[PDB]
Amino acid sequence: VINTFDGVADYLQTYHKLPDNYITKSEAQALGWVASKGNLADVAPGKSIGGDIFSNREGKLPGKSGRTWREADINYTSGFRNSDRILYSSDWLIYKTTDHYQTFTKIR
Repeated sequence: VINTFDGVADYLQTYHKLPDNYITKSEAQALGWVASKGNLADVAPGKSIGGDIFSNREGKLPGKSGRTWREADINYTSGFRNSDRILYSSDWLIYKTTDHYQTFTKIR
C-alpha cells in the first residue's frame, strides 16, 4: 500500500487519483465500519478512509471559485483513525496536516 505522505502526494499527481486502498466514509460504513469500535481493518482489510470532501470552512486552505478540497488518511494501518491527512485540491495542490486540520503546510 500507498498510504504515506510522499507515496500518496506522488500518486495523486501521477494519476490524478487516490491509490485503490482508499474508500470514502460512506463506503466504509456500508461495509460495517463503526467509528466507535475502531473496526476498519476487520471490515475492509488493507483500506484507509479517503476521498471525502474537505469543506475548508475556516478558510485556512487557499480558496477559489470552483476549487474543491478533499482529504485522505495517511499512515493508517488498523484500529482507531489517526490525525494525519493529506489535502488535495481540484487543481492538484497538496497540503498536509498532522494535527487534525488545525495546521496545514504545502507538500506539493
